[PDB]
Amino acid sequence: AFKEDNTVAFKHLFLKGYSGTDEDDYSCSVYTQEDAYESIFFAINQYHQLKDITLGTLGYGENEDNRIGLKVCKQHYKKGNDVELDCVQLDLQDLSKKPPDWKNSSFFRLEFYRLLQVEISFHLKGIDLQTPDCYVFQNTIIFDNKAHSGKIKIYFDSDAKIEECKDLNIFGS
Amino acid sequence: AFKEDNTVAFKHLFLKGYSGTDEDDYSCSVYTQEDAYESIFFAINQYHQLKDITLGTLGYGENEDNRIGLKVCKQHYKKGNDVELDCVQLDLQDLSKKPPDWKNSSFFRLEFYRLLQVEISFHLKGIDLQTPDCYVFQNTIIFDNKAHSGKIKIYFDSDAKIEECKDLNIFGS
Amino acid sequence: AFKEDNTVAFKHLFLKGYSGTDEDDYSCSVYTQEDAYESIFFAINQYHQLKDITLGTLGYGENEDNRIGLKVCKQHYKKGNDVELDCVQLDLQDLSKKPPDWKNSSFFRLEFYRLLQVEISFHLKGIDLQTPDCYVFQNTIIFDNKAHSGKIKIYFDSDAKIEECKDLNIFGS
Amino acid sequence: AFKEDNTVAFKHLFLKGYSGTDEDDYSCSVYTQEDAYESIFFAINQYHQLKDITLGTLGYGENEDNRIGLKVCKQHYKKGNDVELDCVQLDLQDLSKKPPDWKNSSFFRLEFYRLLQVEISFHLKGIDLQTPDCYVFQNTIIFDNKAHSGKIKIYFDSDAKIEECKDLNIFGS
Ligand SMILES: [Cl-]
Ligand SMILES: [Cl-]
Ligand SMILES: [Cl-]
Ligand SMILES: [Cl-]
Ligand SMILES: [Cl-]
Ligand SMILES: [Cl-]
Ligand SMILES: [Cl-]
Ligand SMILES: [Cl-]
Ligand SMILES: [K+]
Ligand SMILES: [K+]
Ligand SMILES: [K+]
Ligand SMILES: [K+]
Repeated sequence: AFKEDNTVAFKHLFLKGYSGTDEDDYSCSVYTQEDAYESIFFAINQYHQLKDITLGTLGYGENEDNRIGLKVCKQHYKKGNDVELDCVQLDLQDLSKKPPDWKNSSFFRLEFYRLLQVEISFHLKGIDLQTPDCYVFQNTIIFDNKAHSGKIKIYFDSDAKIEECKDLNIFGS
Repeated sequence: AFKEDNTVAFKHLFLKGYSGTDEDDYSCSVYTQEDAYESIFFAINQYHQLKDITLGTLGYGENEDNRIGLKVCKQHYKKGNDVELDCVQLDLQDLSKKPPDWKNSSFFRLEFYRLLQVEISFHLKGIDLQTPDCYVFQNTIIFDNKAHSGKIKIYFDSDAKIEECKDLNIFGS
Repeated sequence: AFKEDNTVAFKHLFLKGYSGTDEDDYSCSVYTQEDAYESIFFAINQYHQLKDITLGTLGYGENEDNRIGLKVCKQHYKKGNDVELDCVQLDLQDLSKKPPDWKNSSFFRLEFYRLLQVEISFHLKGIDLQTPDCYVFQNTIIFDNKAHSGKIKIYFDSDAKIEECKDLNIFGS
Repeated sequence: AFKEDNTVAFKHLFLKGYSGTDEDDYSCSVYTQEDAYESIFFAINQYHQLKDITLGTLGYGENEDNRIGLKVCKQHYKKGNDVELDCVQLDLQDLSKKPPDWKNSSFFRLEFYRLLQVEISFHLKGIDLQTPDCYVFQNTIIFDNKAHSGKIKIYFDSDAKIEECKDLNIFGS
């Protein structure tokens, strides 16, 4: 229950306007450019402020490539059927910067008519105090526009694995 | 899936307060004069600002009669059982005018006690990038007051046909 | 369908926050003194402004006793098991008065701990243009506190009968 | 029906944003620190202002230990698997104080990463006028964080027993 129950809470934390029930194979969806932007930026802002939000026993974790914070990738048709992959890494200092210069980068000027998808990925670490067992949560938020139907499908994927209790930082401690 | 999935997105784009599920044979309904006005004007305003809203690969299309923009028709009992049909054509320049003089025309001074229906019709063009196939969407928004029961039923009808890829303008490109 | 469909519209017009589906044997309910007041005053205000709200082919009708406007009755335990019935008649001039002095009467200083129920009753007249047949709607809004359980159950009752087409006044004509 | 129907009304009165239907074995839930605080403080504030809210025939009652008002208890892991229980008693004078100094106590500086649960308990007295029978309601609001899953489950428990009609004070009388 610990890993599965944390996944539900992550959907409520990171998916803007999540109703509490998945729409279909995806958690929720958007139909406008404004709502797509607001959902992407909400997920990033909730990650940035996670210590003042979460009710769990969690902390930030390093990614698979040792980069810290969020990896934001996007796929879009090249200007001229070829698909181009672009990624940006937003660490904790990037997200805490004032002005938050990362929001004005060219990466976030999305061209929805040729955008296939946006993916946000990050790791969280959690401790199961009720049993202690430490988990690494590999989280991915996918903004799927591959159908190009006017609807973006939003998925929250979380793979959790038991790991050694090494990372000390738990939010609120 | 492309034409059918675009129809769902059109309901979210053009029907004010659409819950995401059709009420019955119609998509949604209104019970007040204020809500009837707000739903009609919302559909027109969403069409006017479509390039900054849609997540799809769409553009405006010409109507069957070569008129551009929206055709708004209304049916009402004549002043004196005979039904009178009145139509107005709102092109892109009409909708972009400041002040938007079209909103103050006598056509939009509705008399609900004798109004049978209001119909908004327009064409959109779309490209199925996932497969390319070009579609013409013949859209009709019907505000049905024929029951005169205090409830206006709102339908969104879309007939989509495959056509030659001739029109160049796709929103955001 | 005409009389039954008008009843649905009346629930949307006169019952504050009506969800569109009846809760149980009653249409909706309230759990606070503020919400009870707001629902009662909303029903009265919607009646007062009915000509600028309804989408139907309706007009005001005289009551069974020839009094015009709304009859508001309340039942409460006497100060000292005996039930006392008090009524007020709010005609169209009472509801249009500025200040609306009727709202400050002692009748509307409700004592919820001993209040059994509040009843609002009025007649509306309607014409079935689709077929013409004229209907008299005998409407009653009941705020039922007889259980004294902390929940007021709100019912909308409408009995409609075919009558001669004599009354001329239809809202918006 | 009297005791059971009052329980439904208590859920609407004391549980912030209660939808009217229990989520599962609990009435509702929260996923953020802000929402946890807002739900706890709402329950206390609704108790404090109960005379201007309830539609029932109720009054405040003494607790099992003769203390008046609310007992708020919390369970949390000690700083250094041992569980510590801390309680505060908020009487009617504490809740009516300006500034309400009770809100700034160290007790209400919650540490969610080690918080097991928060419990609010109080008694209400009610009279069944429809039949008179007097009831004592032993109410408990539990904010359950024992899973440490990121979700706090909120329960409303009410045990009601018939007692002698001795307490005079009924709200609004
Ligand atoms: Cl935008
Ligand atoms: Cl892009
Ligand atoms: Cl209006
Ligand atoms: Cl008209
Ligand atoms: Cl009040
Ligand atoms: Cl009263
Ligand atoms: Cl907070
Ligand atoms: Cl604590
Ligand atoms: K998984
Ligand atoms: K069709
Ligand atoms: K009836
Ligand atoms: K019980």
